[PDB]
Amino acid sequence: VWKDADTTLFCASDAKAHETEVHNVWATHACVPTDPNPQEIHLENVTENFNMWKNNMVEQMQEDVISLWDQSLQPCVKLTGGSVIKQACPKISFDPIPIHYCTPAGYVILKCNDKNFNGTGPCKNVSSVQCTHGIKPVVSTQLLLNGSLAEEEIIIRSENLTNNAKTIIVHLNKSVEINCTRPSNDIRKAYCEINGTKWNKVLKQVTEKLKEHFNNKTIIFQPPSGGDLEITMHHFNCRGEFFYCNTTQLFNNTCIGKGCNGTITLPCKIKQIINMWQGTGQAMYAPPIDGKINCVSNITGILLTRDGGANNTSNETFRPGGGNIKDNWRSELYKYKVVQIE
Amino acid sequence: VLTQSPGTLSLSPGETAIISCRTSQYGSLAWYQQRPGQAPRLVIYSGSTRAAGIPDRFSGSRWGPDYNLTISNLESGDFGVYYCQQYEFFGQGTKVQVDIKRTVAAPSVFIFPPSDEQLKSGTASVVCLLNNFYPREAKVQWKVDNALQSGNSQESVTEQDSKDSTYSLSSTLTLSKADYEKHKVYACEVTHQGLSSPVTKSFNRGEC
Amino acid sequence: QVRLSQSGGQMKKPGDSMRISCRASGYEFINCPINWIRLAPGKRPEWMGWMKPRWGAVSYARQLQGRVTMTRDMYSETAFLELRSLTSDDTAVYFCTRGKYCTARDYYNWDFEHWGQGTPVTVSSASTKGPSVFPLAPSSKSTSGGTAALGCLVKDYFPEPVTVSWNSGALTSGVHTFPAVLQSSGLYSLSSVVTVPSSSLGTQTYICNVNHKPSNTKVDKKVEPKSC
Ligand SMILES: *[C@@H]1O[C@H](CO)[C@@H](O)[C@H](O)[C@H]1NC(C)=O
Ligand SMILES: *[C@@H]1O[C@H](CO)[C@@H](O)[C@H](O)[C@H]1NC(C)=O
Ligand SMILES: *[C@@H]1O[C@H](CO)[C@@H](O)[C@H](O)[C@H]1NC(C)=O
Ligand SMILES: *[C@@H]1O[C@H](CO)[C@@H](O)[C@H](O)[C@H]1NC(C)=O
Ligand SMILES: *[C@@H]1O[C@H](CO)[C@@H](O)[C@H](O)[C@H]1NC(C)=O
Ligand SMILES: *[C@@H]1O[C@H](CO)[C@@H](O)[C@H](O)[C@H]1NC(C)=O
Ligand SMILES: *[C@@H]1O[C@H](CO)[C@@H](O)[C@H](O)[C@H]1NC(C)=O
Ligand SMILES: *[C@@H]1O[C@H](CO)[C@@H](O)[C@H](O)[C@H]1NC(C)=O
Ligand SMILES: *[C@@H]1O[C@H](CO)[C@@H](O)[C@H](O)[C@H]1NC(C)=O
Ligand SMILES: *[C@@H]1O[C@H](CO)[C@@H](O)[C@H](O)[C@H]1NC(C)=O
Repeated sequence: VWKDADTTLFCASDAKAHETEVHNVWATHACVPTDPNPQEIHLENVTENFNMWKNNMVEQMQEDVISLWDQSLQPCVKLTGGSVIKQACPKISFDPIPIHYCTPAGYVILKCNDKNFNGTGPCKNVSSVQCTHGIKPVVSTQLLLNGSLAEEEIIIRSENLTNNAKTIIVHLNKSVEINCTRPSNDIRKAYCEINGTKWNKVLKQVTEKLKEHFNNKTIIFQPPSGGDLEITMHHFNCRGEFFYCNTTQLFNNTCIGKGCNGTITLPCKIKQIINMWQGTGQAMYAPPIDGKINCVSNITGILLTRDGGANNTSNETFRPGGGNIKDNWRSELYKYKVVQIE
Repeated sequence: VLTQSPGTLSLSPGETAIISCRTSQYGSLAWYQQRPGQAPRLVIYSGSTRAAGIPDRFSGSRWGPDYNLTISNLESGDFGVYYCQQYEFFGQGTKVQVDIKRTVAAPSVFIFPPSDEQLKSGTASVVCLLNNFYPREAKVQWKVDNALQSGNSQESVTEQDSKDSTYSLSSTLTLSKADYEKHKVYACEVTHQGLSSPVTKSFNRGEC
Repeated sequence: QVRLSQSGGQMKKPGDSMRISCRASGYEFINCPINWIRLAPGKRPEWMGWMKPRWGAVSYARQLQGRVTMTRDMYSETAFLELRSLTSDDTAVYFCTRGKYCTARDYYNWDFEHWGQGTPVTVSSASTKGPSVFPLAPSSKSTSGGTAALGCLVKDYFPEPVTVSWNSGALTSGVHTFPAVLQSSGLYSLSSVVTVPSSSLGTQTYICNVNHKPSNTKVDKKVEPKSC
């Protein structure tokens, strides 16, 4: 017999000792090697409740990624709370590796394998594992990159859809590549390329799913209402550089209801002055590296907020969200929970 | 989506206020009190949970979609306007105001046709007066050629009289001159506890 | 102890913009959203939107989309509201609010335990318009055994208030001056009535004195029985 509980997990990875890359260096000292022959036990006649929005595994992963970033991406200048910290800021090797989280003795991770599981409630197919799958600690807003896909249908996730303050996670079942590039020879100017055909078909499927949760209302997409650039734009780090891309073209309502069939190119820019997601203030970095800077990623999820208000119209409006990086880990940790044996 | 009732409670200290709110969707419902000239205050949240500082005379209940705030043993500081809330949505409010008890008194009802001076303007106001009645609760309906009227009337009520503890009400039916000259019988119908039957006062346009 | 302090009240003309501030204290400012609620007399409270301090993420109420902007200053822990293209309907008392439950890890936005003290805002034209005063005449026959009702209708004035006396204040008994109502035209109107003995209708003169300070209007009107 077991019961839901929280404990201090440990980390596992395949970090290389010879690697100068940041995530590798961190995991070398913070994590243990992975198990070649993992052990998963499927539980019959066992039904368990899960809640991805109240999963303290998320809290611990958050602490780690913060620690990782603080000990790695040190700014030339750190502006926080009215004081200034001028450190050294050499360029780094930056490429997220998969991270497994595992339970100590006396504890074990229950895993939900319901193909249409939405994040909260009961689960029929429950298995017992020691570690999670390998999760890449990708920090981003608006789009979830390089994550896992939903097995069957597109899954809508929220702690409460009727609460306009709660973030919606859209979990895709087919990934769409986003190809971001800063060419060689304005150095800060960059761009992202997305296949308009694949994307708009996915986006259409997304609105169709959303209809199932919102009484067949008209589903309208809109740009973010306001906030800092990190959230009003698709913010992410590629090869150490901080990218800010404009996603207005990504959510074209015209294309989900001719001619947008082509290559979507998003205007991006590499900023050297950023707001730290760790939750401090501003950070200043060196200008981008020379040569072609390029990251091809899988768009595997979308972060949305839904418009509210004392209206009466039969259309629901959605806007790209994010900013709460804990949600990023929630999207990968949704099917896991820690339990203590007796 | 949130329907609060009644609009007004007229009660004496010591009595109990019963305020209801019907929601079209289940979820955490909260109740707020706004004292005159002061910021709203959280009284109840999650249906029945009392906020800190709120005495147990306040209690929230729920039957199906109907949530009720009951305030027992009304004190001076309890009067004001109350609101139910669910997420960003609020009820219309319930004004709980102090009422001084006296014997029932039927209203004296009067109707005033439009002035000839006003009829030169192009609009016609017909005024019905309900004088010196108790309790406050009263209904006034306008009838033009025996047709019930809706949306072309405004009421106004006095504060309870300091001396005789009665109320007085004024209802105004507003019509265009052309529209007014179309009909003959103008009547307002008053229902009130002091009346054994609804009382109608009326006049026929054109005749004195 | 959690506190929300708002900037002082102001008056505006239609078409203007407005900005108000809400300084927060007594808790970790980035952990919870700040909301803006406006209360107008005789209308439902209206949620305008929320703002999460961490990134300044905002959510505006549909019906205000385009007219409203919510910002924050992290250092001064102060939240800001801006509302553009003001009209009469924007006249209200504006509150900032924060939920009861707010930790570093979780919150519930909507149980508003914490309210700022409120910022009154009035939006109105500088224009004034004096009342039209129409008599509300008694009746036809003098019933020598009862009391009559008479008065005058004080219609289409702006802004508030008007006052009414009878016979230059000499007549007070039985007088009822009703609270004004706001008409669809955006102008105010009220009635003042008095009940008198029917026997005094052909003897006593009854004059309502209407005073409207904004339009600098004082008008006397004699209310007498119709002749037919
Ligand atoms: C649970 O597993 C059974 C056995 O394969 C499968 O038939 C069923 O579809 C699964 N349930 C869900 C919700 O995926
Ligand atoms: C997830 O499933 C649970 C259990 O059926 C349901 O109560 C909840 O509304 C669902 N949430 C979403 C976002 O579909
Ligand atoms: C992207 O998705 C493809 C298939 O959709 C997969 O083969 C590849 O490993 C993914 N890349 C990641 C997860 O970085
Ligand atoms: C993804 O899910 C949608 C329904 O949400 C479905 O129409 C589509 O076929 C799925 N695509 C897959 C499983 O590749
Ligand atoms: C990404 O786009 C660049 C041009 O912007 C192109 O040269 C490159 O081939 C693309 N990469 C992939 C993997 O498609
Ligand atoms: C976009 O993807 C489709 C496959 O879905 C492919 O046939 C098409 O060539 C792509 N467009 C471009 C411009 O590469
Ligand atoms: C994104 O680009 C569109 C393109 O016209 C522009 O109108 C919009 O202001 C941009 N948004 C941001 C946040 O820069
Ligand atoms: C959506 O697609 C249409 C047609 O290709 C285009 O005219 C419009 O500008 C697009 N909207 C954007 C890019 O925001
Ligand atoms: C996603 O993974 C690929 C390698 O699989 C990498 O090249 C790319 O930069 C990653 N994207 C981000 C945003 O880390
Ligand atoms: C959704 O919110 C209601 C109250 O607003 C709460 O009782 C319920 O448990 C919430 N649902 C989930 C799945 O968290």
